[PDB]
Amino acid sequence: GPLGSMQIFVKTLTGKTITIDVDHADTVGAVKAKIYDKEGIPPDQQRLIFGGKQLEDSNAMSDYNVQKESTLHLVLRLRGGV
Repeated sequence: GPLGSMQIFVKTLTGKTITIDVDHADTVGAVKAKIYDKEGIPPDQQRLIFGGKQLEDSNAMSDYNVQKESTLHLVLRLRGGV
């Protein structure tokens, strides 16, 4: 039958590769929260960057650029915290 599932790769400012399963019916905001719990970083303090440009809250699934395994750059400005 039908199906829909695709994981993404996020790279933290500390050079950490993380994998998370997501669906095209999801959004950046939701993904950010998932990663936050994955390790324990502030989603409101972290941001996504692709090729140099930042990714909005809907710039991911709806954008039609989410695949089973995509490489994205994640930069967080924690400077010391959880």
